Amino acid sequence: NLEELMRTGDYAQITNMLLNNQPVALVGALPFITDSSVISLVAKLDATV
Amino acid sequence: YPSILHPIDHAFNEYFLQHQLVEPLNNDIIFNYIPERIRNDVNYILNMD
Amino acid sequence: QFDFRASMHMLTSNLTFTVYSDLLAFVSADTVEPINAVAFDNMRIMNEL
Repeated sequence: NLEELMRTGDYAQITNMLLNNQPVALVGALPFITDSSVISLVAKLDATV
Repeated sequence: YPSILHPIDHAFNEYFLQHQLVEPLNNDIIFNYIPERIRNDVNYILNMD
Repeated sequence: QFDFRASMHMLTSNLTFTVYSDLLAFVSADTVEPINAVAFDNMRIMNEL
């Protein structure tokens, strides 16, 4: 839960999951970038954010 | 290193060398240096950056 | 009398190290927003909101 993460400020769990490549779902109202480039998808830019 | 010393001077210098007050320092020592009740308080987020 | 054999010693120490004084300077310390600060019972310190 992103709201709970922002409220508590404890980033241990999310940092551990991101460093260990553990599949997760970050839940919460987020803005997103709409990218229509196929080369961007092949370059796997979505995984770099 | 080689040194030339009177036995009393050697005694003093050897005592200084053998009984230094410095000790290894790591993130664990710093983390334990923080008071425990502050490390368990969820209002404070402590990180080792 | 000066005796070379009784005066020659090998003094031993470390090659190099760095000594630190402020251990808490190595700690990145942050706090939650005071609105969300909680007491020992995990309830908010002030609830009349």
